[PDB]
Amino acid sequence: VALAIYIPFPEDDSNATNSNLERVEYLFLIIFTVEAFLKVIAYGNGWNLLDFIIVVVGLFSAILEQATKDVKALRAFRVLRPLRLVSGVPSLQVVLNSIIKAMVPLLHIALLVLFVIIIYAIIGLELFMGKMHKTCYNQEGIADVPAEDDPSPCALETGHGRQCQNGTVCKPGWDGPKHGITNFDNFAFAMLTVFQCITMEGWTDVLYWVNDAVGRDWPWIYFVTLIIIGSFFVLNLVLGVLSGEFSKERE
Amino acid sequence: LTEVQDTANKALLALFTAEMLLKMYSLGLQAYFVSLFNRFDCFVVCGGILETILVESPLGISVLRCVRLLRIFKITRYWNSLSNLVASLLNSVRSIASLLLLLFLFIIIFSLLGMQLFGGKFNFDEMQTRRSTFDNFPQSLLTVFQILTGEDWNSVMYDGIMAYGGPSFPGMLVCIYFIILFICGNYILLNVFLAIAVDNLADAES
Amino acid sequence: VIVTTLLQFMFACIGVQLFKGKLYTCSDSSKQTEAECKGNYITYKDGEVDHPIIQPRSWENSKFDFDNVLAAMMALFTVSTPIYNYRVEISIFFIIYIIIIAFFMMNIFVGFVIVTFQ
Amino acid sequence: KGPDVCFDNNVLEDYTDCGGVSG
Amino acid sequence: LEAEKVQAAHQWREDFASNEVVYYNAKDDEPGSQRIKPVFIEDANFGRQISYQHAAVHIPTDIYEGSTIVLNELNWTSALDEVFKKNREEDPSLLWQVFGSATGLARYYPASPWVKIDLYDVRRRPWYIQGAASPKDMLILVDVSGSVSGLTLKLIRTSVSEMLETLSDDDFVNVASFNSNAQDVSCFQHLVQANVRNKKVLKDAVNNITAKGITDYKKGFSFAFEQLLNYNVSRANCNKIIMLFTDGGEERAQEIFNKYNKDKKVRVFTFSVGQHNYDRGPIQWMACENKGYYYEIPSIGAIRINTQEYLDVLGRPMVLAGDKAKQVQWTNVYLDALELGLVITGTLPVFNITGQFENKTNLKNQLILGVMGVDVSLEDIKRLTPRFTLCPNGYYFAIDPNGYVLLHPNLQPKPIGVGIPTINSQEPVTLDFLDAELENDIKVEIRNKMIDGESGEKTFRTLVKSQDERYIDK
Amino acid sequence: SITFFRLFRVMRLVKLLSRGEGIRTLLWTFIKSFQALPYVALLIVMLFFIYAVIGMQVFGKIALNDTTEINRNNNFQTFPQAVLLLFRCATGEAWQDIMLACMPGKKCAPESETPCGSSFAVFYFISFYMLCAFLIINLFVAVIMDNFDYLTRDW
Amino acid sequence: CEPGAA
Ligand SMILES: *[C@@H]1O[C@H](CO)[C@@H](O[C@@H]2O[C@H](CO)[C@@H](O[C@@H]3O[C@H](CO)[C@@H](O[C@@H]4O[C@H](CO)[C@@H](O)[C@H](O)[C@H]4NC(C)=O)[C@H](O)[C@H]3NC(C)=O)[C@H](O)[C@H]2NC(C)=O)[C@H](O)[C@H]1NC(C)=O
Ligand SMILES: *[C@@H]1O[C@H](CO)[C@@H](O[C@@H]2O[C@H](CO)[C@@H](O[C@@H]3O[C@H](CO)[C@@H](O)[C@H](O)[C@H]3NC(C)=O)[C@H](O)[C@H]2NC(C)=O)[C@H](O)[C@H]1NC(C)=O
Ligand SMILES: COCC(CCO[C@H]1CC[C@@]2(C)C(=CC[C@H]3[C@@H]4C[C@@H]5O[C@]6(CC[C@@H](C)CO6)[C@@H](C)[C@@H]5[C@@]4(C)CC[C@@H]32)C1)COC
Ligand SMILES: *[C@@H]1O[C@H](CO)[C@@H](O[C@@H]2O[C@H](CO)[C@@H](O)[C@H](O)[C@H]2NC(C)=O)[C@H](O)[C@H]1NC(C)=O
Ligand SMILES: *[C@@H]1O[C@H](CO)[C@@H](O[C@@H]2O[C@H](CO)[C@@H](O)[C@H](O)[C@H]2NC(C)=O)[C@H](O)[C@H]1NC(C)=O
Ligand SMILES: *[C@@H]1O[C@H](CO)[C@@H](O)[C@H](O)[C@H]1NC(C)=O
Ligand SMILES: [Ca+2]
Ligand SMILES: [Ca+2]
Repeated sequence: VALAIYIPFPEDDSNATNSNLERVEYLFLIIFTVEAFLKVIAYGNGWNLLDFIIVVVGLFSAILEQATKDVKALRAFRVLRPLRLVSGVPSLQVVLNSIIKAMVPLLHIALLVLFVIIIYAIIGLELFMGKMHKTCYNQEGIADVPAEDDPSPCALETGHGRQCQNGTVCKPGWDGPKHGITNFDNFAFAMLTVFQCITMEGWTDVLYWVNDAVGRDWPWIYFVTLIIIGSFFVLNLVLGVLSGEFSKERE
Repeated sequence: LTEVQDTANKALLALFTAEMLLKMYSLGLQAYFVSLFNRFDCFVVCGGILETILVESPLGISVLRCVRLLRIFKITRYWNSLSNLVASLLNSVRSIASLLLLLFLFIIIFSLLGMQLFGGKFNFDEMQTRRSTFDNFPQSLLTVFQILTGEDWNSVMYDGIMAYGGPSFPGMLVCIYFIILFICGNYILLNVFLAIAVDNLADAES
Repeated sequence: VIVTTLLQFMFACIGVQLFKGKLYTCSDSSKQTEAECKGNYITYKDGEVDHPIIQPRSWENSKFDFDNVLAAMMALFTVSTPIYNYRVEISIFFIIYIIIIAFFMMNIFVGFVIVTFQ
Repeated sequence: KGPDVCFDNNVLEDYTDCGGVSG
Repeated sequence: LEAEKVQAAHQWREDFASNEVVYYNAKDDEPGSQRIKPVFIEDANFGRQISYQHAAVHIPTDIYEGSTIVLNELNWTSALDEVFKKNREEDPSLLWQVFGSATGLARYYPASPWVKIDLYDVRRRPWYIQGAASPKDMLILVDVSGSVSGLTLKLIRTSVSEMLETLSDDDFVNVASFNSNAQDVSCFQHLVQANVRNKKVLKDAVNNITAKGITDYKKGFSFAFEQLLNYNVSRANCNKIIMLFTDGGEERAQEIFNKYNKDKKVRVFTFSVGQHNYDRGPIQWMACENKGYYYEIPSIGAIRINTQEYLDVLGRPMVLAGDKAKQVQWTNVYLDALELGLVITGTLPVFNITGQFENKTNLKNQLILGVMGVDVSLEDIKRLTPRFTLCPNGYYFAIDPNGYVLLHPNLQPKPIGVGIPTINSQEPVTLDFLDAELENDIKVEIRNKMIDGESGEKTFRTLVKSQDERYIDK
Repeated sequence: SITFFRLFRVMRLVKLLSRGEGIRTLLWTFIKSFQALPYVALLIVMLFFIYAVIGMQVFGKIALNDTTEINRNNNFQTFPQAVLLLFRCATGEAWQDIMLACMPGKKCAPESETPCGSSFAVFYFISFYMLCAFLIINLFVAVIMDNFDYLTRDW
Repeated sequence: CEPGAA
């Protein structure tokens, strides 16, 4: 309830409380260290490793920054402290073992979602990569993508893709379909695009951009498949694996 | 209309009271309070008394009247299902208490990370109002839920992946987060649901 | 289908009692009374101080108008099919119809199915 | 050379009408 | 005098449908308000079509006719047409007579149709402001801390740039900023005359500020009070006010207010800018303890109105003066909104004196109903100085008590420049005497001796420039 | 074309799946049951087919305007494109807006030569979404149930 | 004067 107050701010402005919560983080970082060392004296396992790393990173980060006056990351670890809520209280720790022990069978399914994604990303960069960079770029004058706002890959007067009308002209440029993050250009963007794509969250849109760029005859086969072999088929296995496990428990 | 509604409630409320009151003597006081439904009935009649003595804020009155929708289902229309569903509902909700707890812990953890990680980095200088923004924990929770629901979760990815930095190299290690939330959260969510089904409906239906 | 239908009825009969008359508003944010909202105002396209636009003021009820049980009824279908003036609250209301809906749409159905397994 | 007239600091002024004293 | 008498006798009524009001709207080609169709006969002196039968009314596009306020203001401002005309027959050479009401509507005579987007507002014009309050010594405090970054920063920059347009050359201004450290935004470091040039520097410097750091109201206010106690430089020796442009906070800074103004000679006006959820409690406290007001600016639409409403607070001591505050003041030369050339405008504020005979109202009577105005074209003045009896090298010229020429052969009906134009009537034509012609040392003492209202003759040799700007003669 | 003969290489990677018993068996099993789902598959294709001919005949000539949702990439003018639009709706991709685009008042296409876009739309799309969801839950349940031995075994 | 450029 201390990490849920500090309002995170523009630039560096701070209210009295924030600094005053950085103050009590200097109490939470003298209690957690005396606890740590007093318990070390006893023994010197697993869950306790979370305690150790949280403390290490902690005191560290602070003292480091102590004189420094960019924690962010260095202080974005303390959000792992609420894991000790699970660790200490044994009421939901058993629920966590049940959850973990139910996912063990469906690791073959996590080794296959990955294979489908990889095969698709690789196939994809091979056919559609680098073709999404044009866009109706003007009004026979001099400026930027005019196409209303939505710019959508356009295709020169020879590629059967979208053809641009009016006094617009297709020409290279346009970083991308959508800030460049929804393109098969490069491999990583490709794997990610395929992934966002199989989750059935805008699969039609990627398809339309691709349809615009390379013509409509063969882009679609690749997506219909990705979806049918990627979501419906893959979706069933998890249910099948999970349900079978429940029944064992029910039994 | 307003006249009529008031006039009706005034008498309709007296009605339920006398009835419940007489039903008290015939039945065994103890067993009467025993049946969950009867008990809830008593509770909400008390609600009417409370609202009346109050009239002796509009929002509060409306809330109390929302409470009085008990009788609405008192008739237990189609109890064949109504009863089972409500009974099951109590059983079901009770059954997955701890799983729901874990889900909430996970959500809170992520929301805090969200505000730490992307909080403050969403000023893209556009009057555009972003419903999803890790500005504060309340909104943080909202953003996380939208991502979990996938309403505009891919869009929220862009915010971070275009915030910390452009669509470049170190500016994408922000995405490795919006996924860990869409697989893990959704995984836990599905686990929690199924339980409802396979582990109750059946026990109940059999 | 009928279970969900009746629920959406009762849930929204709750809405009417709680949100009636709290969505009506005017184009000019400055104005806060229906009477005040009469005439024309100025809007700067994309916050362009140099882009004045003389729009006309009007008092309009927002979407999901719980003006009567009915509209709430259809909106409830709409969720299946302002920003924080009072929205945050409505938000949670538009999350429960869900929970409850599914909760039993599944319950009655998947459990209904098993006989298929028998 | 500035104006020779100056009108401020009157004791009889209401002093009680701000923009937040009411709301 | 006929505006205070008629307004006092006015009875506030809220029903207008059964008894309509009749008037001519300036910008036109409605139940509760009848409209007049004038004849619009063409007439000289003016350069347009005018009607001498009634007075026109201009209502801003944002304000709405029909409001109980506007409609109420349209009856008690109807006996003005009788005195508007009575002025005309006595002096047929009378130019525009205007009553700029505090509601926002201006009623001027003779009636003439209004001249793309009509942004005219009678409460922002230079002739209105100079008659609505005494000169001021405003210092603008801008919060450039971290939390104001984003939309609220572009609202602050516009707000500061929009209130600097409410200052004439008789007022002295300076803009500071605090971000846990207080400094000026420009090369000034003290109060400046706030003329056309100095305001441009402040506007340019304000547009280049960046929001980053920690807010600190004590250091910001110590700088604000220190700059108001210079007395080494030229100042107005008048209304000392402070404008604080922030969003919200939790600091009251009561020690600073207890150290610098115990007797409260400095008004503090606080503006809460932008849409946020920070505490506005302390912001309202500084506006009430110090003799100020609290304003809120949540969007671009509210920037314009909220930046001229600080003048009705400054007019409170002027109202209580009585008949001693009714002196006609003349503005600098400027271009008329209704195109008539270069004109100067007389001014006279009108007070709310309802219940004056009963002697106990003192509720809204501390505010002014509006500001009167009559225009004098520079052509009328030039007709009083015959020239052809002189040689073509001699001429008359008169200047303000600021150095600005009221009439000069060099003063042209064109706005003055302030810099190089770039592409990606509102301002007075303030040309100094030393810039109208060549500058000599003897002509500086001549200029100073004319500001002091002295009378003397001097003969000497000087450098004159030909009509075309190519030669120099002695 | 040349490209097709190129993709080939990548495929080989699949052979790396013909390895671990754990992955081999699961797929083989469900694949060995993706034939005993006939009646809940012919039924689905039947649905698509019928709704499509119907659709192509009523909501067909609605003119195409890129600014709207019945654009050249999601029209209703060739059996194939209509089946693609129906697959979108089934995949739950903003089916709503497609529906609104099919209400009366839309102008008839130039080749068609606003008397277009019958109101049946609501019934169509909503009926479709519903029927589709069902038939699909039937599919999943069918498959798993049929294969409920592997899905639960004391190895 | 003729406008510049920016
Ligand atoms: C010059 O000063 C005089 C007074 O010194 C001023 O005349 C007075 O103005 C008020 C309003 O500004 C008139 O309004 C009366 O009283 C209230 C106003 O508060 C009106 O009733 C409502 O009041 C509520 C809030 O109190 C509010 O809704 C709204 O302000 C009013 N309208 C309604 C009905 O919702 C009354 O309607 C009105 N009187 C009645 C009973 O009709 C007073 O009449 C005036 N007071 C005096 C002493 O005459 C005058 O406006 C100032 N000059 C100018 C140009 O404004
Ligand atoms: C704003 O409110 C009213 C709108 O017209 C005006 O009040 C009306 O003025 C009329 C013109 O004088 C009156 O008619 C005559 O009034 C005189 C003076 O009392 C008398 O001769 C008669 O009453 C009447 N003549 C007739 C009937 O032949 C209205 O009686 C009068 N009505 C009311 C309710 O006051 C106001 O004058 C106007 N404001 C200004 C400044 O003019
Ligand atoms: C060989 O026969 C053995 C048989 C075994 C009993 O099977 C049980 C196992 C769970 C199972 C198959 C049962 C009913 C509905 C099935 C659900 C339909 C729902 O559909 C989904 C799809 C995805 C979600 C969006 C919605 O719900 C799944 C989560 C849910 C589902 C697939 C989970 C699995 C459920 C009953 C007993 O025989 C008498
Ligand atoms: C001018 O301003 C200064 C400070 O704002 C006043 O204070 C004097 O500063 C000068 C230079 O530091 C010195 O004369 C003394 O240190 C200060 N006191 C006096 C009495 O001069 C100064 O009074 C102001 N006026 C003048 C004429 O300098
Ligand atoms: C105009 O030009 C004259 C001549 O160049 C300048 O006046 C001379 O200035 C110098 C330097 O101060 C003096 O030594 C001379 O005595 C001046 N000449 C005179 C007074 O005749 C100056 O640049 C201009 N003179 C003006 C504006 O009066
Ligand atoms: C206006 O001034 C002139 C100049 O003396 C003169 O006609 C008279 O004083 C005024 N005219 C009038 C009062 O009609
Ligand atoms: Ca979706
Ligand atoms: Ca701050």
